[PDB]
Amino acid sequence: SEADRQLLEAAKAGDVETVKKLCTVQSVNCRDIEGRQSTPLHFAAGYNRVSVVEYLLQHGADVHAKDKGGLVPLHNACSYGHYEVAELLVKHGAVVNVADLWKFTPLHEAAAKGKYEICKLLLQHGADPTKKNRDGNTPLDLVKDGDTDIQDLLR
Amino acid sequence: EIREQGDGAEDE
Repeated sequence: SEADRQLLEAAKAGDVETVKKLCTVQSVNCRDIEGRQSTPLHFAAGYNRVSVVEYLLQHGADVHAKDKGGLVPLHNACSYGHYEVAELLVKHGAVVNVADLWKFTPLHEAAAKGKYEICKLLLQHGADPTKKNRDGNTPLDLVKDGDTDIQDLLR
Repeated sequence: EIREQGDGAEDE
């Protein structure tokens, strides 16, 4: 659908006014069929569009939606290091220990990317730093050797 | 296949 394509794009662009105009029952959780099946909320989260994330969360977006690889919008926020988005998604019920297809959790992502505040957020909401992904790696295992502050945080 | 991070962009 043409409105769907424009909504997904407005979410990436952070054009909240266009998002407001294009949001319908069906479009608010539509999927990018030719891409990774991301929803508007995956894109807003991944592109750090805080106002769009806030609007979507208030108007019918599913915080738990998975893309083709099993990523929820919290994974996108953590992977690209967007703290405010990660906090909003967690405050709105994102499951902090959710695993994608590869068994990576948001904390695996935040640890690998070395995002202090995001790791702190997830740990405070019960993120399990003992969880192994399919490489047998815990989030602590994914912290870069150069990233001393994150290592210490996760012990 | 390589594991993909999902749709999004880095902050500056």
